[PDB]
Amino acid sequence: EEEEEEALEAMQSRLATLRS
Amino acid sequence: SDHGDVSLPPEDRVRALSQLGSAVEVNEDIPPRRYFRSGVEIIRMASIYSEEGNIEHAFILYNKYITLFIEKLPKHRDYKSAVIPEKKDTVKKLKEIAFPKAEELKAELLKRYTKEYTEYNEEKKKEAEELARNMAIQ
Repeated sequence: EEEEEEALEAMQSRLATLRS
Repeated sequence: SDHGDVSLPPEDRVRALSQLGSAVEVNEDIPPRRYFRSGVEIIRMASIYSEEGNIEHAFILYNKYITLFIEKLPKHRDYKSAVIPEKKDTVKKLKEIAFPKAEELKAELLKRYTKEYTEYNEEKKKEAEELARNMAIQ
């Protein structure tokens, strides 16, 4: 659960890159 | 539309699509779990759009899926409260499917659009040069 939230949070920068 | 205009730089056309994907709104009166359950069908539909050659709609829809599970849904009033058995498989799907597919579609869209942009600009240049020559003649 912590590890899932943490995985989602780690993908924020990747979403930023996707939107670039 | 920005994304449809061949005269527009390929990067702006692609950004218009990912912007449309980002626009997805979370209804606070829908339980977060329903969003997780819907993920399976969203993925299926995005795959179908891609296979149809509708890469713009596939790209938009993967962006929506990603925007939802990454950005918007964690901000849902009931999110932190919710017990979501599907969350683990959703993380796995984001990594396995949604991100790499959307990234691959982004590259494909950039490549197609660049071809269109190049060819268009070449045609328009020749036409503009012709007009410039004729305005000199007169």
